[PDB]
Amino acid sequence: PTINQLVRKGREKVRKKSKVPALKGAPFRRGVCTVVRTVTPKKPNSALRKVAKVRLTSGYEVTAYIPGEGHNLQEHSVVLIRGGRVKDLPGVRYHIVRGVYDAAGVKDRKKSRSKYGTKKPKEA
Amino acid sequence: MLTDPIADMLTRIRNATRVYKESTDVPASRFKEEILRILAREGFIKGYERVDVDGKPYLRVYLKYGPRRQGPDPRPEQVIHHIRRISKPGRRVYVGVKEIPRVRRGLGIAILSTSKGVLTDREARKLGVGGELICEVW
Amino acid sequence: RNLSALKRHRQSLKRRLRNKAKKSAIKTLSKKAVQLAQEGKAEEALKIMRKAESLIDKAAKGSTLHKNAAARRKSRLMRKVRQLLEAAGAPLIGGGLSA
Amino acid sequence: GRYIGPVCRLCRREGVKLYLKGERCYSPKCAMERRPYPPGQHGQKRARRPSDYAVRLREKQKLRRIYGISERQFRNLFEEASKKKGVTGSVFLGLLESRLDNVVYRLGFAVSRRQARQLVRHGHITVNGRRVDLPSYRVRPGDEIAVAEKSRNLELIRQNLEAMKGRKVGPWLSLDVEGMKGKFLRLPDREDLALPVNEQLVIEFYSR
Amino acid sequence: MVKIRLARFGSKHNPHYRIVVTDARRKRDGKYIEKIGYYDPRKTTPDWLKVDVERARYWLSVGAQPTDTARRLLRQAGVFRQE
Amino acid sequence: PKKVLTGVVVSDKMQKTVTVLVERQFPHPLYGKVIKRSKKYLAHDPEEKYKLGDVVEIIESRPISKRKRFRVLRLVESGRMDLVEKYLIRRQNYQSLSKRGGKA
RNA sequence: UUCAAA
RNA sequence: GGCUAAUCCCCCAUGUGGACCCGCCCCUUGGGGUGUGUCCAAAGGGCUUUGCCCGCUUCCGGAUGGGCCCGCGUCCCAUCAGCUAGUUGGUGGGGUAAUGGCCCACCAAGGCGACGACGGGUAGCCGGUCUGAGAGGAUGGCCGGCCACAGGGGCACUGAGACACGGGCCCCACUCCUACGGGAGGCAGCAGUUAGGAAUCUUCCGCAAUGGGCGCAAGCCUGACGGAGCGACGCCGCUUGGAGGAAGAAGCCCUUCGGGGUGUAAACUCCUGAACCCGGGACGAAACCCCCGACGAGGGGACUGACGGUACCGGGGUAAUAGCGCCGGCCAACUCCGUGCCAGCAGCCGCGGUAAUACGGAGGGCGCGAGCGUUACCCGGAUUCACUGGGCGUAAAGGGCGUGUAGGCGGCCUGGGGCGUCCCAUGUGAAAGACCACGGCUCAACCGUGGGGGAGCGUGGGAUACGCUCAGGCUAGACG
Ligand SMILES: CN[C@@H]1[C@@H](O[C@H]2O[C@H](CO)[C@@H](N)[C@H](O)[C@H]2O)O[C@H]2C[C@@H](N)[C@@H](O[C@H]3[C@H](O)[C@@H](O)[C@H](N)C[C@@H]3N)O[C@@H]2[C@@H]1O
Ligand SMILES: [K+]
Ligand SMILES: [K+]
Ligand SMILES: [K+]
Ligand SMILES: [K+]
Ligand SMILES: [K+]
Ligand SMILES: [K+]
Ligand SMILES: [K+]
Ligand SMILES: [K+]
Ligand SMILES: [K+]
Ligand SMILES: [K+]
Ligand SMILES: [K+]
Ligand SMILES: [Mg+2]
Ligand SMILES: [Mg+2]
Ligand SMILES: [Mg+2]
Ligand SMILES: [Mg+2]
Ligand SMILES: [Mg+2]
Ligand SMILES: [Mg+2]
Ligand SMILES: [Mg+2]
Ligand SMILES: [Mg+2]
Ligand SMILES: [Mg+2]
Ligand SMILES: [Mg+2]
Ligand SMILES: [Mg+2]
Ligand SMILES: [Mg+2]
Ligand SMILES: [Mg+2]
Ligand SMILES: [Mg+2]
Ligand SMILES: [Mg+2]
Ligand SMILES: [Mg+2]
Ligand SMILES: [Mg+2]
Ligand SMILES: [Mg+2]
Ligand SMILES: [Mg+2]
Ligand SMILES: [Mg+2]
Ligand SMILES: [Mg+2]
Ligand SMILES: [Mg+2]
Ligand SMILES: [Mg+2]
Ligand SMILES: [Mg+2]
Ligand SMILES: [Mg+2]
Ligand SMILES: [Mg+2]
Ligand SMILES: [Mg+2]
Ligand SMILES: [Mg+2]
Ligand SMILES: [Mg+2]
Ligand SMILES: [Mg+2]
Ligand SMILES: [Mg+2]
Ligand SMILES: [Mg+2]
Ligand SMILES: [Mg+2]
Ligand SMILES: [Mg+2]
Ligand SMILES: [Mg+2]
Ligand SMILES: [Mg+2]
Ligand SMILES: [Mg+2]
Ligand SMILES: [Mg+2]
Ligand SMILES: [Mg+2]
Ligand SMILES: [Mg+2]
Ligand SMILES: [Mg+2]
Ligand SMILES: [Mg+2]
Ligand SMILES: [Mg+2]
Ligand SMILES: [Mg+2]
Ligand SMILES: [Mg+2]
Ligand SMILES: [Mg+2]
Ligand SMILES: [Mg+2]
Ligand SMILES: [Mg+2]
Ligand SMILES: [Mg+2]
Ligand SMILES: [Mg+2]
Ligand SMILES: [Mg+2]
Ligand SMILES: [Mg+2]
Ligand SMILES: [Mg+2]
Ligand SMILES: [Mg+2]
Ligand SMILES: [Mg+2]
Ligand SMILES: [Mg+2]
Ligand SMILES: [Mg+2]
Ligand SMILES: [Mg+2]
Ligand SMILES: [Mg+2]
Ligand SMILES: [Mg+2]
Ligand SMILES: [Mg+2]
Ligand SMILES: [Mg+2]
Ligand SMILES: [Mg+2]
Ligand SMILES: [Mg+2]
Ligand SMILES: [Mg+2]
Ligand SMILES: [Mg+2]
Ligand SMILES: [Mg+2]
Ligand SMILES: [Mg+2]
Ligand SMILES: [Mg+2]
Ligand SMILES: [Mg+2]
Ligand SMILES: [Mg+2]
Ligand SMILES: [Mg+2]
Ligand SMILES: [Mg+2]
Ligand SMILES: [Mg+2]
Ligand SMILES: [Mg+2]
Ligand SMILES: [Mg+2]
Ligand SMILES: [Mg+2]
Ligand SMILES: [Zn+2]
Repeated sequence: PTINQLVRKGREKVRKKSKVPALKGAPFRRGVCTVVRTVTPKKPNSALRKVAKVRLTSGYEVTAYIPGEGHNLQEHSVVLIRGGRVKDLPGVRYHIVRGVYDAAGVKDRKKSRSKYGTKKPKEA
Repeated sequence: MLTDPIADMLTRIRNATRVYKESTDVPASRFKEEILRILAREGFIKGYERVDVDGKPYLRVYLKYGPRRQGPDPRPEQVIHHIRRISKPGRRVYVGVKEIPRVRRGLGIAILSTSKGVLTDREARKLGVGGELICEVW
Repeated sequence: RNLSALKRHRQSLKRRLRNKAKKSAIKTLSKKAVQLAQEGKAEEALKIMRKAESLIDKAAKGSTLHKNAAARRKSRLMRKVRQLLEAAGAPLIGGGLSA
Repeated sequence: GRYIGPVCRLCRREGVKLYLKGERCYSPKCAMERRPYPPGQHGQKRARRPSDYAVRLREKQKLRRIYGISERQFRNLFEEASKKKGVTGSVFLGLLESRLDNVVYRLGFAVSRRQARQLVRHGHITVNGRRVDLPSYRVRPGDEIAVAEKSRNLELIRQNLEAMKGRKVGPWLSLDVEGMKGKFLRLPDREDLALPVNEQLVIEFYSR
Repeated sequence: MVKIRLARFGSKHNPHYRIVVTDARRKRDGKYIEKIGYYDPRKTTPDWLKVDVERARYWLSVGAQPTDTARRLLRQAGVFRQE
Repeated sequence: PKKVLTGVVVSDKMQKTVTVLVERQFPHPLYGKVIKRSKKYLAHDPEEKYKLGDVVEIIESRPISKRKRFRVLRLVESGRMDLVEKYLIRRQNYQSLSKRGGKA
């Protein structure tokens, strides 16, 4: 553009669109569950990934993914959300923090135990 | 019309050299002449004559290149491998004395105009002054 | 509860009252002085005025009017009274007026 | 606490024998002595052409393990040296050097640096008088580093210091085996060091 | 009513004051009209108490009411010795 | 120093007052290219002296009315109505740029 | 038909 | 309803002096001075007693603080283009410390806007902070400066000052006593409670220090403040040992069953002693006061520590917590087993359908270490809004085409001005911060002292090439 134009028009700033609008950008947010079904992955994948329609304290109803290999989540279980895409199953943009509220940590987990909220095996 | 006279000359020069011409004329303007004095005194152009083409004041500029070379492309080296206009109309560039650019670790000049006359960067930094940064060359 | 800074509220009321009075008095004579000057009665026109200049200045003595406030009030009064006696007047009493 | 575990193990991950144990790391058995390949059940296997990063990563670890310092500490010094005037690469070096726990070993009062550290953290050292238990503590030029009166007569200090007599020291250090004194004359130049490290790389590692 | 006083610029258990001219209504450690000295209540340094004597002798000439301690220090530096 | 500015009377339709338009040249803060920018002040014409077109020197004065804190100090050059043109024409330009276009 | 795989 | 004191209120007087009208000078917006006329003062109390002290009155000036006004700079939406009757200006007037449509009466048509008015949305601003090569972007908690508000909405009173957080009145909502007629109340002060939330503290000690109020002083009040307490939330320092020690225990894992790993690692030998115990134990505090002197300089002496019996010092003295992430490529680090497009992983490219260095476990390895990870947000990389520093034939991107308004941009020569531009001098740029050098805590973090810069703007003086403007001339552009 001519300089005049810039002086006239001016350059335009680019705003960033959040990928996790489960409000206040708050690191985490809690909600109660509703549906706790399983879903099929996008191509080229297959399995029954565990999801859950959560009713957040931010007034929203989003579907959060349940990591780990086993869970104890039912109807009105309260749980903490934390954002994290789930590449496959679209629509899912948040994760369920395990080990917080009615979402127990995975069992016998010995590796990356910090995630999946499992205490440290006392080791005999 | 002829939008920007100086930027024109700096080009007629630039072009005339890429084809390796003897000289090249340009419309006569004192300011242009003063600019040439600098190009002359710096070893960029063998010099300039005041020839009058068609009965209209001109400025025959005599260009200078290098020596023939080895291998493919024996074309001489340019003395002026760069001459870019700076302060152009519709965005004038004015510099204080302590903001006068060191043109390529000093191997090039920077014809700038001050109220003490048209001088090179060194010249005006010496005289301690600033002005319209007419252009650069190297 | 209680703040014995009520003695302050108590007092303002007692003051508010004293001021309100001095003021009303000033305003009343001022008006009353202009009334007569604007009737060509240069006699008690000044007498009442001169007797209001003091009421004003005095009010300023303490913390009722204070400063330029009294100054102004007086200026405004002597001005009206002079140019209002511009109807055969002739400041007889002289009063607060350099004739 | 600065590391604290298997040492004559890193010795053999940097391919250079880091005398990190003093004696034994000096005499036939430094682990590097007959077992130069890396630890773990994969050491002897051929090695893949290390990446530009891979390299600077070791060349740093090497230098850092030599002084047994923590990354947390290592960074600050470097960042401080990066600011200080002059060739950052050396200035970094002569700074790691100015560490008490180091100058102590450099003076010999202790064999290795790990031991040299324990001496300081236990009060067995004095800088121009007055005790000092700060391994990091900066040793400026002219400062004298002696052994506490109350400890000059200790089972260890003896042997270590007796072992000195004769053995010289850096063109920046000066001893006094007598009363067990020593003085920090000059700040070692890059030249004064024989470090098996190309500091130039460790610069290029943070210059990342 | 301006005063010559101290403004604590130390740290926890490491006090350091600044003798200053200032309207008594400002907060202890706020903007002041001028600094005319600095006292170190613990003499951690050979020079624990310096004080511009001229400026002092001046602010006093126009009001600068010195707090008690302010006065003491100004005194112990000959602000008031009239030989 | 009470700020003194120079401008052109573009309005005399007020009682004991005049609208003075003042221009100010300068390099643009980011793109450099120098630009003109103007502002008009309502100056005090005590004895309806200065008339439309004149060029006057306005001086920072004591408040006279909401929006009007300048008195006309003196006259530099007279009635050059050519300047007033650049102005009136611009305002007259505004006529368009509305809801149903306008005229060039 | 889908997903790979040279 | 009645009685009463004063530094409470009032009248008269004296008046250095100050206030007002008019006239006249000098100044120049309402500044200063004159000459007639007029107007205005004041408590008293204490004594080491006709002498001092704490006060009082009218002035002038100083110092500090504050009103008001002006130039310039300060967010998004043009799918907000017209806005405006106290509106714009006038003449009187009221109000105030003071200018002003600040409010009122009457008069005049005016004022603002694409250089973005008006409407809508978002937001306390700044010193600075983070980031960045810089330009720039993002921020404004803590500390310091302005501002605004004190349940919501209005008011004025007192007073040097307020339109008052812990003052007053009224209206609305709510809470609590009520004899149901009425009343009382505002933690966005320190703590604390409850609610909302992913989340943010003790209903602590003290007035010793500094600071503020009143007081002649003693002294009193001070959740300002100085200290503790809880929280890895952050920064800095520090320990969980040091030196020996097998051609290399066992157990684990791997194996072409030769052998290889963990491993100098451990066991074990000696060595120093975090913890803990004993004893000593402070800086921060010397003034106010009292005495000598003169209630002055100057000298002398007495009080006084929350922190804290703590820090620190001396002596004694036990070997005395480690985790978390990761290892297909980017990206530093590999193998065995179990799984069989299942279970699961996943920042991007991607892994798992019977041999998986990618899933889960194990051995081993890499990174960092009282921390290590994950999530959210800011800058960078991103010359990916390109001013520095991009592009548009076919990648996204030339308006379908003109005409011409505003605007941007203007050929050669000479003069004047000096707006832009440039130069010198000077004022300012508070403190903290950043940078440099010294110095204090054993280092450091932290803190102290000093110093050097700096954009911007003000003022005085100067330059005139280029741009601008005024005034002439030209013919090479353009038109005829
Ligand atoms: C006796 N109080 C202790 C204090 O003692 C020290 O400072 C006092 C200051 O007056 C001295 N009087 C005392 O003699 C001295 O020893 O040191 C602090 C150190 C601080 N990081 C924290 O640690 C805690 C951690 O923060 C926490 O995470 C952990 N779980 C427990 C730790 N104690 O709380 C303690 C606690 O307040
Ligand atoms: K219109
Ligand atoms: K009564
Ligand atoms: K005064
Ligand atoms: K002011
Ligand atoms: K008016
Ligand atoms: K901002
Ligand atoms: K299998
Ligand atoms: K695995
Ligand atoms: K980014
Ligand atoms: K098109
Ligand atoms: K069209
Ligand atoms: Mg969220
Ligand atoms: Mg697949
Ligand atoms: Mg994510
Ligand atoms: Mg060129
Ligand atoms: Mg440029
Ligand atoms: Mg009282
Ligand atoms: Mg009446
Ligand atoms: Mg450096
Ligand atoms: Mg007016
Ligand atoms: Mg089919
Ligand atoms: Mg498939
Ligand atoms: Mg293939
Ligand atoms: Mg009665
Ligand atoms: Mg008198
Ligand atoms: Mg007199
Ligand atoms: Mg007069
Ligand atoms: Mg009297
Ligand atoms: Mg009397
Ligand atoms: Mg009285
Ligand atoms: Mg109005
Ligand atoms: Mg008035
Ligand atoms: Mg008026
Ligand atoms: Mg807000
Ligand atoms: Mg950049
Ligand atoms: Mg900023
Ligand atoms: Mg807060
Ligand atoms: Mg603040
Ligand atoms: Mg409010
Ligand atoms: Mg509230
Ligand atoms: Mg209210
Ligand atoms: Mg209110
Ligand atoms: Mg008062
Ligand atoms: Mg009042
Ligand atoms: Mg109040
Ligand atoms: Mg109120
Ligand atoms: Mg207020
Ligand atoms: Mg309150
Ligand atoms: Mg509270
Ligand atoms: Mg809750
Ligand atoms: Mg706290
Ligand atoms: Mg106190
Ligand atoms: Mg006090
Ligand atoms: Mg109380
Ligand atoms: Mg208390
Ligand atoms: Mg506090
Ligand atoms: Mg060992
Ligand atoms: Mg022992
Ligand atoms: Mg003390
Ligand atoms: Mg002391
Ligand atoms: Mg006391
Ligand atoms: Mg005496
Ligand atoms: Mg004394
Ligand atoms: Mg790798
Ligand atoms: Mg994983
Ligand atoms: Mg299958
Ligand atoms: Mg199958
Ligand atoms: Mg991997
Ligand atoms: Mg730490
Ligand atoms: Mg960018
Ligand atoms: Mg560009
Ligand atoms: Mg740009
Ligand atoms: Mg591009
Ligand atoms: Mg196409
Ligand atoms: Mg295209
Ligand atoms: Mg086209
Ligand atoms: Mg045009
Ligand atoms: Mg035009
Ligand atoms: Mg031109
Ligand atoms: Mg033009
Ligand atoms: Mg000219
Ligand atoms: Mg100029
Ligand atoms: Mg300056
Ligand atoms: Mg500063
Ligand atoms: Mg030091
Ligand atoms: Mg400093
Ligand atoms: Mg000329
Ligand atoms: Mg002409
Ligand atoms: Zn070794």
